[PDB]
Amino acid sequence: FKPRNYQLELALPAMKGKNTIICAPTGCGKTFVSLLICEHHLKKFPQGQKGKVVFFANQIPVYEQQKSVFSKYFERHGYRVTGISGATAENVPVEQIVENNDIIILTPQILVNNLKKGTIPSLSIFTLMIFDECHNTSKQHPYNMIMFNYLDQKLGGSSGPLPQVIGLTASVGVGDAKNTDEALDYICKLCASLDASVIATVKHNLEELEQVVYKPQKFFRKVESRISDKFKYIIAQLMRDTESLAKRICKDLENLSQIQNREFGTQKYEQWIVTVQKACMVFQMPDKDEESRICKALFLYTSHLRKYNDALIISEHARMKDALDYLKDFFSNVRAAGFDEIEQDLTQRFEEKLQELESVSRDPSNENPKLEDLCFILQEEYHLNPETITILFVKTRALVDALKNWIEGNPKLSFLKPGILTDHNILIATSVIAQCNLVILYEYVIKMIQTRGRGRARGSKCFLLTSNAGVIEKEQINMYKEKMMNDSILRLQTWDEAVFREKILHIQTHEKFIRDSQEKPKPVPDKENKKLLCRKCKALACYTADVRVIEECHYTVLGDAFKECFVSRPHPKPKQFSSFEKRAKIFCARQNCSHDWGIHVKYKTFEIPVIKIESFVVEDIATGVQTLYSKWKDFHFEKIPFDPAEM
Amino acid sequence: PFKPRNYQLELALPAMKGKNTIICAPTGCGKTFVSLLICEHHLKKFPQGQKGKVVFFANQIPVYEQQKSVFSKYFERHGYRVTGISGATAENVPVEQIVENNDIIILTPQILVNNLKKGTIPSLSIFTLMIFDECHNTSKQHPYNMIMFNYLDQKLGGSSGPLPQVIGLTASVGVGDAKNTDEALDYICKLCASLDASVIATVKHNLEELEQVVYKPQKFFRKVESRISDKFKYIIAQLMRDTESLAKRICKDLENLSQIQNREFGTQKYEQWIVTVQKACMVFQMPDKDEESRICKALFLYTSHLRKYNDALIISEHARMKDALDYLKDFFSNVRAAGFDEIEQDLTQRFEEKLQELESVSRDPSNENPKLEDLCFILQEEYHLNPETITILFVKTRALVDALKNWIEGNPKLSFLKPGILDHNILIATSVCNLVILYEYVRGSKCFLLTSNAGVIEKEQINMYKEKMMNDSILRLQTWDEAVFREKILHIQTHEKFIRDSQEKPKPVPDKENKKLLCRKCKALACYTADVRVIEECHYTVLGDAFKECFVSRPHPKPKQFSSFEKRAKIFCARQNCSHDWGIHVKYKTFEIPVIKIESFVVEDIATGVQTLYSKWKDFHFEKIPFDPAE
Amino acid sequence: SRFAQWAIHPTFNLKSLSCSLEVSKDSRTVTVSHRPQPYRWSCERFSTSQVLCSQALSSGKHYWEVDTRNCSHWAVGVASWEMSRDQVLGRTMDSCCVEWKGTSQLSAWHMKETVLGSDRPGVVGIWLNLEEGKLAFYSVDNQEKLLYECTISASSPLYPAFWLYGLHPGNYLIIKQV
Amino acid sequence: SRFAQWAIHPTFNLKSLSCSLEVSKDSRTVTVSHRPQPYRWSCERFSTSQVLCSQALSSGKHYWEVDTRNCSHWAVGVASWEMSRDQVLGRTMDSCCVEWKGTSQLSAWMVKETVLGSDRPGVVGIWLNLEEGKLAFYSVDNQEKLLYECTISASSPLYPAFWLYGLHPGNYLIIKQV
RNA sequence: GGACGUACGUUUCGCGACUGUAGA
RNA sequence: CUACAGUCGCGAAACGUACGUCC
Ligand SMILES: [Zn+2]
Ligand SMILES: [Zn+2]
Repeated sequence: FKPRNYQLELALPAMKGKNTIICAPTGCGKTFVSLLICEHHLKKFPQGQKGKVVFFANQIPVYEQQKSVFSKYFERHGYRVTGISGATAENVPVEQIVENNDIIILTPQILVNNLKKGTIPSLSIFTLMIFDECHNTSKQHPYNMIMFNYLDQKLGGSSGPLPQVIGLTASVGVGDAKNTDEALDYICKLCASLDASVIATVKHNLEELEQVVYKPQKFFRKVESRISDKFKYIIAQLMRDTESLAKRICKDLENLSQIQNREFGTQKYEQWIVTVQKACMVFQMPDKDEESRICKALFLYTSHLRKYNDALIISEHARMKDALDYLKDFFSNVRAAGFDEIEQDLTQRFEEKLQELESVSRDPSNENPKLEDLCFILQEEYHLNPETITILFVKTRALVDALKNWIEGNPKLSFLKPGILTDHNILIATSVIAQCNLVILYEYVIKMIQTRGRGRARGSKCFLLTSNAGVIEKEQINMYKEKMMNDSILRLQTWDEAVFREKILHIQTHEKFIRDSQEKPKPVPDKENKKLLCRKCKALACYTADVRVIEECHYTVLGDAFKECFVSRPHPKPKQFSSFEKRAKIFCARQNCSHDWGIHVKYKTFEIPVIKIESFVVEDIATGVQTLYSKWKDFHFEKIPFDPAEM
Repeated sequence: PFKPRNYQLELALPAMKGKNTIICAPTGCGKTFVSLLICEHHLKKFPQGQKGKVVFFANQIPVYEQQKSVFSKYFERHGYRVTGISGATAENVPVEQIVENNDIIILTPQILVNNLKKGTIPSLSIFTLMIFDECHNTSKQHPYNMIMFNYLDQKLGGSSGPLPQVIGLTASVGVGDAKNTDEALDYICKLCASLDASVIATVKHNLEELEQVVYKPQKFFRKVESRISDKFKYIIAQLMRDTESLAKRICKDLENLSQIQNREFGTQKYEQWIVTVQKACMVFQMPDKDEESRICKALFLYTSHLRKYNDALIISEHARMKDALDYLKDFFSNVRAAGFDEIEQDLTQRFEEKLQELESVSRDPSNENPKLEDLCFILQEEYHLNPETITILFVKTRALVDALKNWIEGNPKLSFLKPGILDHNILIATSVCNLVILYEYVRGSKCFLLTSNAGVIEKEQINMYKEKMMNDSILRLQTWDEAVFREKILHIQTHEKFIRDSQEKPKPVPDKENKKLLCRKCKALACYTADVRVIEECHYTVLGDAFKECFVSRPHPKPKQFSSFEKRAKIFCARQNCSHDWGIHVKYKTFEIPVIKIESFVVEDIATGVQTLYSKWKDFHFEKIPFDPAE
Repeated sequence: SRFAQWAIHPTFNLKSLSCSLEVSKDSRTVTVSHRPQPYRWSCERFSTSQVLCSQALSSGKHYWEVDTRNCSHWAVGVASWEMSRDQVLGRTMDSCCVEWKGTSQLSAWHMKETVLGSDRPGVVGIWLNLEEGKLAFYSVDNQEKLLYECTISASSPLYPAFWLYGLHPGNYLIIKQV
Repeated sequence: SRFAQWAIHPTFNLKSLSCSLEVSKDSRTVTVSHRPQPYRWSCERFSTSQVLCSQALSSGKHYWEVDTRNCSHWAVGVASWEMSRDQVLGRTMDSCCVEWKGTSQLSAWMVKETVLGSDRPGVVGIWLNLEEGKLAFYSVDNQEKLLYECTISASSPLYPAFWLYGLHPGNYLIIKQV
């Protein structure tokens, strides 16, 4: 509640009316500094000038926490705090909410949306912009879009009442740099894109820094992998079988993708499979129905080989039971939707091998040595002190539930209890609170931001498990990279304000020049009506003469027979994004197709099928060439904006 | 001569058995003594009726001459017919006589590739011992690998008679392109398979006896940061912004022409961008032909001046500023004496506006490159200890060697040095003694390494780690069994024979058409493809008389001669301000014809009208008509 | 070697040791691994940082001394053959032992944490008497101070199980003279 | 502290040391850095690895003592303020010194190169008697072995001036009490 | 649906400089 | 002059995968 020099020396240069990239590690202290500079800006106001500041936060929980704290404090001092979330984007006139408040906490995506609209034409309507976590102002961010507007309004030669752009972040980040010279160029570029004449950093309160920082130590763990693998042999036999039997209509598949000799159970094998998938997508037999039948059968073939590769990798990382259950769940999934003779042969073949899988996967000698030594070092930890709640970080969300079930039913380590949040002894989250001193990253190569309150550290362990030298090399380099980014800020601290001013004047003039050169408009749209076909059916479903565009991001189909050429099935997680409410997903309606075409939205009163280009092949009508645009932004055609007046 | 020690027998011994080694002897003429021992022991052991035949490949002409001299001077006593062949010998006493009439041949390997290509020598069965020097260069398409392609294609498959014992003679087997130890083992297996080799014997026992020959100097890294008062870069950025604005005003489509997103002044990326812009604006098609003259000439001139400014910036970031200023001033005197032009007068005026303030900025002790001050600190402080040391300072380009020699000759503090480029104190040499100072390059001697761009330090420390990886993988491979190792390299050789023996169809299709070539910056219509001639598959010339007006020459003061011609003078474009470097003027053997090269030209198609930018006549297709002397 | 010497020098069993250990042919000296050797999967592998002897005990007469230096954290105590594999020593009702803890305390786990001061022995001599249940740890040079006595009325032999912090490569334990 | 004790211990002039040496905040101990540290460049910098003191000398009485331990190759002597700044110490007519050269000699420079024997001092003691124009390097414990004698009757200050080999991070010299 | 950011890995493509070779 | 050759340095495009985040 009371500010120290640990937090007042931060506001000491900021109170002059300048812009800074102050980096504090505390969360409550960062919020205290933002409240401090907001209070200093509000209290300095003469009559004629009142508060019109804006506070940018990125994610929704930080936004709601800041709305709670800023409406809690600045209610007594005669100021009106309002905020904008997803649920506030509709049914209100936005400009009155800009004007009739002082401390608006809106998320930057909706400000970029309203810069597209026309509301707030110049940013003089605000006098302050307070950015949170401004190290994400790297390139093409909405933060960087706002800074593009402010920089071309200040530097452009149309100089008027420009606002201040004081920013705040937690740690600068190295980004895409390997060398300390590029670390300096990165940090100075981050000052340049934010109009930062100064970097404020803690120098005289290093003791108050060292009390609350929570900096624990490295704990890499080093392990050799298995020799006696049977599931790899049986699944390799099934993959030999399925790939060999698949080739009866397609011989040139090895000639059709340029990938070299693939290995069973690697990432490059999945690259091989998806490349031969995109290869066999483009077969163009003039039958157009045997084309459909043949392409559907080989679609079944390559999808099954892909899922078998996923089972291989899951066994390579996690327990054999996890791969077994995942393939069983996949066959239960394919058991629900449709059935074909290719599929019936593959299901009866899987049921043939399934009993041997369930036999050999239940041998306790087939435990993974990575898992064995992981259990070993964990029982070492629980022999050191049995009162440590453990939290883990794995590479992927798939091995989260795998290690949940590794806990669920473990007699050797029965003092762990599941707590998934992606009164809990164990929790596994995948990617980035600090009151439990145990984090275990298993097969995983800015570090983890585990500091929110004004707590303490008192020790921790951070167990990382290694099975290849890649994490060893890259993470020892990365510990040296933490050392040289500390060296990077210690090199930046040895300058003058004027030479930094002309340096950022060079860089800002350069970036203004390049941004003003890069002004390519949209190219000539294709007015040629092309057709679309399903990827797994090769069924003509729609054209480009019946596809609308809502807000230059979304693409709908006006076909009403197209409305009965899919099937609608309600969403497992219905929600909104800026115009809508999701109601359902839609699958392709054929004999046994069940391809995921898109999403079904509720806009005002309709139920509109927003489709995706990812489940589509774009075919010519004049010649008939079936090309494959993967993102909607690269399918250049005559885009027709949306018409609600029709229906 | 010298004397045989113990390790120089230990290295030689695995080849004395009669198996194809790869010797990993370190430098210090131990390898050229070991080759002597192995050649002596091999030739001395044959029975009567037959006799041996050695061939020692060397790669560089001085290394060839040195090994020819020592293999004559060591085996003249025994009565061995030493010889040698290179590119410098004359066409007489042919190779069929020489390899039949000698005992120890020293080739440079392109000669044997030539003879095996044109079928004059049958195959390698006439030889009995091929000694490859610097065998760790056996790679993608190197001449050692071409001879190895022929030797493996004889061995595998249609098995012929006796084949020669390959012996390598590297000094480090080069684990490059590898990251982890398995890939380093893959590299040494790939190389040792590609030489038909089985034993990679190094010294193991008398290692302490070795180190009186080789010596590893201890290193120091001295990273120094850049400048801050970069007024030179500011003024040059001003000039570049101005001329780039002029070029953008006369083009209005410039940022469509290359996909390079972010281009700053004074790197290598800007030079890639300006080259791509030049190659885009050199091809144009718009049916206003005298508009094309102004457009192409203006774009070539602006791009050429921008490229010169970019090179001036690159030179100024690694030397003193006065070197870049002298470079620009020599360039501007070379462009002002060339022609008269509105654009050239505009650029000369815009430079010589800023000229006097630029040279006032350059002639300054404060605006000094701190890298050169750190070098002067090192050279001062080291030579104050041992004033007899000599220094082999390495630099990157050539212009930096000339600039640093000018800098050492022109300094107050550095009076006691006597430089010499490549009796002398230091040697300012790029890519050939107690001080081996590296200037940004990737008893009791030291090896410093100055840099500004961090990452040079990282590449040198990664290279030291790679040497340790090389030693570890050599030691791991030295413990295998020979039979499984022979089978492993037999599978690698078979896989490589299958890959190489499968994709050799770059079949050309002759575009039997007629095209007209244009000048590269003025777009004058030069000649026709129907009137060019291929003389001896090397040179190309225009047998026309209407062409004889379209170029005006310039007399080259000394004459010259080829192997079969006599070059007289250069020739140039006869237009108003083009003066382009087309080619040279030569005589065949009787009369005079102009000979041109495809680098400074475009190929304008007659029918379609499109123009393309070629660089090799091997790349460009047409009716290559052999020249007839009767015309 | 001046009071009552009663037992023989113990010797580690070659089938109830850990997965990690590479105990020498001298068979009174164990040294830890730098990466463990994966052995054959059996139900008699203890799967801990443990190793057991094979000397079946006697009527009442036992005393043995082992070198406990050059180890960060060790654990010496007695255990029966039919003890559960996944359970570590110090977690059962069949154990009396000595524990030089991680927090610089000489504790023990017995039937319960019996903490002493911060005394670290270098060599420990365990004295076992099965006639009346008298047990003594005559460790080193502290006027043969046992400092605690435990009483075990068991029905099985009580083989010394040797535990150590199994994550320090280079650690070694020795059995030496009584 | 047994012969005629006359003079004071000096302090390095921080306007005159070059960019490499980084004399600590106690300000009587000269030490080399790991990498240079860019300070405000003046004309009075050295661009060498040298250092000057601050105190102008006297009529007939000066002496100080310097510890030449912890150094590869060092040189200690005197110099006048009007010294050519880019020039090495001891190679003008403005200086006498003693230098520990590359071939391990106690050489001394009145520019005149005289090699001495292979005795490496730990401690160097400079005695000045400008009343008679005398300068002598009694090292330590040698029953006052003079190790050189040079004559300079200058009209300038003769500050204690030091050179040390500035490429060995960890090289440092100490002034200590008489 | 789409936007953005980060990381891993693969397959090519041109550019500039340095070094050397054979034919003519 | 043709013409291969090996190394270095900086790049640009077409990708798959993994995580998160918002609108
Ligand atoms: Zn369909
Ligand atoms: Zn021309």
